[PDB]
Amino acid sequence: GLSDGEWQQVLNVWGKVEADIAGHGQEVLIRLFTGHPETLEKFDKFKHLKTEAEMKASEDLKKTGTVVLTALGGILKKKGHHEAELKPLAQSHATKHKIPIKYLEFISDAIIHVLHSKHPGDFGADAQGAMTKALELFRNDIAAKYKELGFQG
Ligand code: HEM
Repeated sequence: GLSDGEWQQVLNVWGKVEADIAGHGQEVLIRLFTGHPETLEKFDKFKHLKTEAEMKASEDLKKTGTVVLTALGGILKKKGHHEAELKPLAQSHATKHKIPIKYLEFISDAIIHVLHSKHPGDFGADAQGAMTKALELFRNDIAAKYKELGFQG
């Protein structure tokens, strides 16, 4: 999917996320949830939050933030050689959580948003381009598995 120059960009940008996984993961989910509230309904432990302060105030959300971005970071470091770590991911989001691939689109957008926000001016045009394709690759490999399963919705 990507060139090596491009993976290079991806991994350079991921290095900013690794300096504060917890803080980045928090703001990614908050951006996802405040923007697309129907997404909050896919989590029974976040059902209760109703405001963004409460969200910001939840330590559990930070925890969930760290799990999601730790797992993502592990896939990105495989430079597209992720059949092994994505299958399980794809199977559980489809059969167990029942996550439409649109929500995966939404968080992909939420990551890009958050990176600009926390790093205004040092998330260059090339960087945005390498990162965007990486997330698209991710999402595409998941949609193929969703298709197998007929996870129609
Ligand atoms: C960037 C893409 C994402 C990654 C890497 C990711 C990763 C993970 C991981 C590692 C887990 C725990 C292990 C498992 O259940 O497989 C998890 C659970 C879960 N994910 Fe995802 N996830 C992503 C996107 C989403 C999105 C977009 C939603 C819904 C809007 C979502 C909803 C859930 C739910 C409901 C659980 C179970 C939560 C709990 O009770 O702990 N995930 N995810």
